[PDB]
Amino acid sequence: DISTLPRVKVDLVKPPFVHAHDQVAKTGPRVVEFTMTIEEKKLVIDREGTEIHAMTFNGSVPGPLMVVHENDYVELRLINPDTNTLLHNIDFHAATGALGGGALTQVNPGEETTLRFKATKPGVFVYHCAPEGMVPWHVTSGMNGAIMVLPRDGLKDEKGQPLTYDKIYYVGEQDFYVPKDEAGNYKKYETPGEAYEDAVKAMRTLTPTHIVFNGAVGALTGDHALTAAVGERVLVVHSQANRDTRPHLIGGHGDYVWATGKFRNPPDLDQETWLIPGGTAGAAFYTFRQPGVYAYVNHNLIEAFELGAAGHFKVTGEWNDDLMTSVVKPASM
Amino acid sequence: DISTLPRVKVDLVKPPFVHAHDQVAKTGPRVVEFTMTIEEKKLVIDREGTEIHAMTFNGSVPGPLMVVHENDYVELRLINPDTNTLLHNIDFHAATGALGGGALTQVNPGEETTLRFKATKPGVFVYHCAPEGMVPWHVTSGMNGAIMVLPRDGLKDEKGQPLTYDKIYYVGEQDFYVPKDEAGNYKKYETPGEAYEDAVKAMRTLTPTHIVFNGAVGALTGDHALTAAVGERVLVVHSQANRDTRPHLIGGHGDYVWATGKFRNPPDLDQETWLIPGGTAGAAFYTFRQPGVYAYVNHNLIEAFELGAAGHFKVTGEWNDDLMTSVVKPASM
Amino acid sequence: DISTLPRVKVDLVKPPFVHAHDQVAKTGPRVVEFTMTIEEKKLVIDREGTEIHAMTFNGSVPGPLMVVHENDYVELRLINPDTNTLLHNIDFHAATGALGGGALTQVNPGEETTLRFKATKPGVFVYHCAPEGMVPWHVTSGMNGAIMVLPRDGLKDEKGQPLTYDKIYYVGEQDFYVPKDEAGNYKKYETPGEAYEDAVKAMRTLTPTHIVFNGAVGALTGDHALTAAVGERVLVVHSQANRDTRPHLIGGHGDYVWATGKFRNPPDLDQETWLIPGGTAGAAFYTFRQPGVYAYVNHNLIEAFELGAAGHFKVTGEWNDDLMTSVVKPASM
Ligand SMILES: [Cu+2]
Ligand SMILES: [Cu+2]
Ligand SMILES: [Cu+2]
Ligand SMILES: [Cu+2]
Ligand SMILES: [Cu+2]
Ligand SMILES: [Cu+2]
Repeated sequence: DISTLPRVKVDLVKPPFVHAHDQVAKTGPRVVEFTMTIEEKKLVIDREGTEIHAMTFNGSVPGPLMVVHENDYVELRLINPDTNTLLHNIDFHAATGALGGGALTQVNPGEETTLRFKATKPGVFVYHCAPEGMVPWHVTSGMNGAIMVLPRDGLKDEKGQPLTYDKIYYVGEQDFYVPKDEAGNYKKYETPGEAYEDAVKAMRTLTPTHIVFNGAVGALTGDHALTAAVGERVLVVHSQANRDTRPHLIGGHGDYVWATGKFRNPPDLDQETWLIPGGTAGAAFYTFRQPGVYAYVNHNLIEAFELGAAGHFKVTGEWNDDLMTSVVKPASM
Repeated sequence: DISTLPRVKVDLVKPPFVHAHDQVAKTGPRVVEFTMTIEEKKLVIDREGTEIHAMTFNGSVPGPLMVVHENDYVELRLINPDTNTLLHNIDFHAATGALGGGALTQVNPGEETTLRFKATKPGVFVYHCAPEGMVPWHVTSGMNGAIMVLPRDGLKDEKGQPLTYDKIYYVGEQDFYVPKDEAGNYKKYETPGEAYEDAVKAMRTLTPTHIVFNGAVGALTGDHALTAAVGERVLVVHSQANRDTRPHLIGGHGDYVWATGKFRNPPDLDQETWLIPGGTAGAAFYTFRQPGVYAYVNHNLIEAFELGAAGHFKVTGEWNDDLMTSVVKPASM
Repeated sequence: DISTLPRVKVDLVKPPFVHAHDQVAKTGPRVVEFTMTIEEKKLVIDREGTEIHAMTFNGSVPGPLMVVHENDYVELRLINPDTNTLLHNIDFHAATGALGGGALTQVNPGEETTLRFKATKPGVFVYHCAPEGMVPWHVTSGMNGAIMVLPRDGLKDEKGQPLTYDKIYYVGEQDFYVPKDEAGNYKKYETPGEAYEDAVKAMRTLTPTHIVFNGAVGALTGDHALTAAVGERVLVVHSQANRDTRPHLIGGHGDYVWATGKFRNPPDLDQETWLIPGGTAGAAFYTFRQPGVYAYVNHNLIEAFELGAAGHFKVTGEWNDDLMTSVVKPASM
């Protein structure tokens, strides 16, 4: 049976970008093959030069977004090169059995493995490393991403009418817990293992030191802001593998939102802000109507503006005065 | 076009009360005009006399609830008198473009401005101050309120049948982060600017020192409890601009609840408790069936009973023994 | 009227197990009688021997799950024996009036009382102790449980088709706040009253020291794991009386989930993780398709793996290679 199915290999891209795919399936079920390489590396996460030992899927935080269709088979080749120091694995919330695949994918440095699972449920799911005994440490070190399982006939609104996006971006939100000394300065370590003991004490406080989008404070700002034009329909996938978040598009809305990200449920309409539970991926669809800069944020404003959970969208087009206008510009009373 | 529309001026009232309005629109689209004055002031928030420098819209925490209908135009005149010390602005989650209006409304002390926006989506939304670089500080100092955009034909249940409330109250929940000395006593400052540096460190802990309804511990209790009678349908609008909350009416339920507050979605039925994400306003409708005192609370009971998130409802009418009755009054075994 | 109704007495069982009942009602409305005895006792909650003074309903944390049908009358006899030291009461979120029954059930040691209330709304609700002035202290000491009010015709899916479970388990999640000394070691006390003052300071930090299922770290693991077989439909009721949680079944899904637990609402489909607000009970239905061990967890992985919020399910049956298979077992590159 599987023997007889067609197979296509897909090369992943760096977040916030997503690999090429079809919204509405043009072929029947296939075996979609992906390859990911584990990369343990130093990453500076803020302006002051704070550095951490990140554990990544393909060198990025978050790992890349995989896109398949309902009932396709996902075949993943996972490589943990000998240059790494730790054992890793992968658990797909999209999969059924063996701890999402975690129990079948344990690889020490120098090993690789190939897992296959059937994508039976449509929606966006989280995938993350989960080694027995060090689960939270690997997850909060940036070792998580997401996979989107699109219905074979694309997305639909609450009335069952088609929703087609022109652009899609993937925003992975990460909570970090950097160990501190007595005065409050962040610690620095030589290898991941040296950090271990302190990492555990830092996590138990339940208070992140940083909460960032795409691995660093300011990662999606300035020259890296997400782009769009007035009239374009944009799908924004957002994941949080360990902690709750509440996305909000400043100056806009989530016209159609699947906060818990499962496509067999009708979406929520006109959301100002929505709650994505830790350990979940959600998706919001919106059509831009005004040009300018928009701030995309986690709406606990301290987490957004003090801790790093903020990104930008710079949109082009003509301003619509019917929607909004300054009647009297700021001036002396 | 707008030139030709009728205009009505509306005078706002102090929360928990709401200005007069029609549920079902009796006229066509209008330009609804409001005026708000910014007031920086000292406020004692608890029993022990803890004082803070509140930044308010119209002198209250939360700012007043504005009520309009879908497709009306909201025209707001914002005044920042010369007696204030800081720059402020306003961002409406209900609006489209320019950061909800934040980028078009920056006024220094002594200035005013007039913004107009079209209310295209029905529901309850949050509005708040959001000056570049000091967003969380202004929001957590009480500078936020809400606006309700009612469908032109009023509220409806999941089956599309009309829901008419007899009373409406607005509950604004506020998380405060008062700076403390080494022993844990709260600090006091002369002006808002003197507090700034410490405020930022207090917020980063992510742990509020107080969480209150209507600006103070006990604000909605005793002589200030909300009132109703058995048989009255009450709509309770609740907002939280920065942090999640989970409202609950002790001894009652939320018969119809729009937890994320957007009226084009059918409401959730018979809720015991519901989650309102930080940066959102929600609404719950209930019909009183029993008389007596009810406690309205944020259901993290530590936040409610230790931190200040608790209010009362005292309802009049006849007791119904079919619903509840004490068969054997407390007595010695 | 009530005089004329039939009455059945039901003996409760220890969580995670549930007392015998009918899903679809075979008789008409009845007066269902229950008896609960309050038990103040020492409980060691972790591996290191940390001990607390738990306040329980029937000797367990959580208290037992009561199951009735919509429109039955619940008659509870509550006994607070003279061996206890504190005043207690009970508030049912399922009931209407008198603070859920809290104001009608105050019993000092040596007293008992009998309350009756009509179960007008279907769903799973939380019930908990709530004495004026010490509400959070009694709740966070383990004094809470849940009650399920089933529709007279059983559970249904979003299309109104019947959902019948073969097994049902009750998982009560508890956040504990154990006082610590300067070095971080947990304190020990002789009686509940001796703990009081310190308990209040510990709770105000808003950071639990332990978050457990069924009263202790590891309570639902090893020889106590929940059991099932491939093909069995399992309903898992989960409650959290004070704090938000986000359940997740590792290696599985929530096929039908009522996150806020009210049965008149259609369930959410294919959830990976769902949010249950503090002060609420929810229910998830799932059909096992793969054998093996599954970890049932609160998906903030620090709370799950560091703090104690983790349990197991060991399921029997044949492995399905179509759903999942290891194509290449972990080996040297
Ligand atoms: Cu790993
Ligand atoms: Cu997971
Ligand atoms: Cu301001
Ligand atoms: Cu905002
Ligand atoms: Cu008690
Ligand atoms: Cu309660």
